[PDB]
Amino acid sequence: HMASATINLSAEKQVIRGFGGMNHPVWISDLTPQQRDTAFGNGEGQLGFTILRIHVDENRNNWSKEVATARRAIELGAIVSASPWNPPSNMVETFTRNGVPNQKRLRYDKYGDYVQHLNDFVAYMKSNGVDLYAISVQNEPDYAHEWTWWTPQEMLRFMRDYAGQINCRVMAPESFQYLKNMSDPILNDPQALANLDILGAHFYGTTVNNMPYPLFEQKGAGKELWMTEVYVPNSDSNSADRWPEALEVAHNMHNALVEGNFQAYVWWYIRRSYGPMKEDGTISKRGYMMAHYSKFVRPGYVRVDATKNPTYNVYLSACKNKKDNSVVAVVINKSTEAKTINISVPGTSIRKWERYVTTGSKNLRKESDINASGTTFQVTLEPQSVTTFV
Repeated sequence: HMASATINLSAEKQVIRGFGGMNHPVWISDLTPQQRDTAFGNGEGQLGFTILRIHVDENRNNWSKEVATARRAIELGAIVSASPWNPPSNMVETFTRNGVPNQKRLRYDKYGDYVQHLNDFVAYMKSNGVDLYAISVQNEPDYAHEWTWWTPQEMLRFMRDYAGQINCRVMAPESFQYLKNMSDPILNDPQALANLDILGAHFYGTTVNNMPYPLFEQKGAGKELWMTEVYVPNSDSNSADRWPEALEVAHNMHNALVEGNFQAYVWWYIRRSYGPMKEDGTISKRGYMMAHYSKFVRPGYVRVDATKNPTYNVYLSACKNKKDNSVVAVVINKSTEAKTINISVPGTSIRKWERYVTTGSKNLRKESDINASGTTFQVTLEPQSVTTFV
């Protein structure tokens, strides 16, 4: 009868870097002081985010707007990465792309000037107490109808010949859909690869079959792998509490971690009516989905091999804390029926798991402890739920 899963604590996969979202105090309102605490603290009623993404404004007169939120995030334990949408206008030119005129690209004679712009941003933020973890070449170079386009070859030239001059970790290429044609040239060129620090990708329309990346398994030693922007399954206004729709967020995170080996998962706007924090500053259902990972799977934990889909509609991931060999398992049950799983964790000394459960009617509710029979933990997952075992 009963479905089984095995967590193999000896089969280490990616080290987790963290989870978070975007602040954009030029396009929308900045996080307020209270919201910064809710986002980046890990106390009760807080999301436990450990990554803040910000934008690099084309107008340096806007850079000061980023500082208060970025400082507070770092103070609360987060790291900060920054992505540009456009270069300063004096470095851009127009061209026609696939018959559409007036599209923007970085002038070929301004690649060095663009390095200086990025370095100026890094230095400004450093002077203001914000030591950026990484800076990106371009947000969505391959979906730039409303910003600056880069072909795979333009991105390659920059990565190969210019990016080594950036005074920070370099992130690229942030394809809108993790399209490998944007990143393959970087990985296949030794100098471009040397100048890369973080392979960044977005997940808009990315299917599970497109989440593995064999070339990155081959060439990515010492590089980090970050999913730096998504919202799922939509950006509908006032959607963040929709249930069971919100389960798609947990499922997408599961997929990023287990199918994509991603070390970081970063939402779009943190505070938004379709985001993890609602406009009233409280956590949405979509936010609790994130929290099932972010509050528990802390930076430096390592994902381990575990049966990922032990029965239909059930999805399992597991990460280990190397300081004490404890484990955090996040288990999604999308079924309308309860599901009982026997989870084997050979070689663990752990004998008790605590658990926190979210459904349509409760958020991170602490439910009864699981007691192991030897190294096997039998669990029954409520319908349409997420459970974190710790």
